[PDB]
Amino acid sequence: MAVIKVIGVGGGGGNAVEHMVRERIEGVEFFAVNTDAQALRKTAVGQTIQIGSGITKGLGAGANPEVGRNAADEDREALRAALDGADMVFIAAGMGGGTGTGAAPVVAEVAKDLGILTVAVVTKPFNFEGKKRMAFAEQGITELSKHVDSLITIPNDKLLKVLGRGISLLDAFGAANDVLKGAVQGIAELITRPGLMNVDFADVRTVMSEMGYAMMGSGVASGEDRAEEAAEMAISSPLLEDIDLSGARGVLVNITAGFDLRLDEFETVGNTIRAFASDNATVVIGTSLDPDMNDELRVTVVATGIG
Amino acid sequence: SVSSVPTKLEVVAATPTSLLISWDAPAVTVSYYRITYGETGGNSPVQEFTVPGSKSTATISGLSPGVDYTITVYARSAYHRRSPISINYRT
Ligand SMILES: Nc1nc2c(ncn2[C@@H]2O[C@H](COP(=O)(O)OP(=O)(O)O)[C@@H](O)[C@H]2O)c(=O)[nH]1
Repeated sequence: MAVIKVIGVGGGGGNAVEHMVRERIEGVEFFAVNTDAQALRKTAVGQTIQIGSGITKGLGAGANPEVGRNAADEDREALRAALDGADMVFIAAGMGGGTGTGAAPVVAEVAKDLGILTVAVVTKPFNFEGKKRMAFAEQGITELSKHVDSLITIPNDKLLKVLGRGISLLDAFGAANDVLKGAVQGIAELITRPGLMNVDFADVRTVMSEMGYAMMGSGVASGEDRAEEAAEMAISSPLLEDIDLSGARGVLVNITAGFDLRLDEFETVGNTIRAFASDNATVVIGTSLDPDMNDELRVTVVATGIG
Repeated sequence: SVSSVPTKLEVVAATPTSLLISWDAPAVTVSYYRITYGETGGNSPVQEFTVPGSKSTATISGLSPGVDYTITVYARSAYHRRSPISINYRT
């Protein structure tokens, strides 16, 4: 009965959501939001929303965060009616662009005023993307912060540590689809595919509402040490590198396994987490169930209220 | 273009009872591979094992000659949840 919506804001936001739509996230609703009307039909999302029938002529706000923000501020009604009835919204945007940097904080402000739990998941641009683009994405993230419960930042420069040599631009870019997707799929699935130690929506609102800056990390592992090792990969993740795990106001943990999860594996994940987090922090550890999983484990960690 | 990881998969050495499969090098670091194989259309539970993520080959031994088989390789990476690739083989 919970309603989860994911909003791909911008050109690269709609890229990631198109990939979440193709790869399927279970029990959520996907929307695509952009100024570029051309690429807003050349996507099989199913819910298309162009911001600015007028303020833009169906063209694209190229590297344009000024009228990208204005383009959004011109149909704050088109946004509101697609939002209505949501318990939770995911705003997935490529930061440092034009249309995505200005609309995402507007999109987030509407959902916040409708009382929707607003999580923004956004990507800091690369190196080869340059310094005008990256400093763009700082002004978006600080404008986004003033209108979200939780803001997960993933800096794309972290991906070049796991991206091999000779990978193309397209490679470096579907890779950033996946970190956005994982950040949405590892949160939503506590709600949509809950396991036998469940995290309901209220537990989620608590770790994540009015909390601000957030960061996340994931691990997989199989065999006899899958729990110790997946946890170590998640606490050690580079996407989480910049953060004193101990300094977050909250930690949300999602153990994704499939039935054969041992009582003392849950032990292991829990105590590892409890050691690297503050004894006062809102610590929420539960599982999601994937029956198609056997002898392998996945752990997802999101550290909230890091700011 | 191709959504899965690994994106390519072929048998590269093929006796009648054992196979050396091979797949492409991933753009993104794989932790380990899940490798499953069964007779195409079977009620027996598929067999599966893991090879380190550094590998791009796998030996499936103990096969029945002239028997039709479906092989599946999952790449497990902490960076994605990408979908597997699959192929079919006889002998
Ligand atoms: N994951 C992903 N990121 C993208 C994509 N396109 C662009 N980005 C990132 O977003 C930034 C701006 O691109 P874009 O989102 O298209 O600009 P905008 O849509 O006008 O806001 C770039 O620095 C890229 O790093 C995409 O298709 N997928």
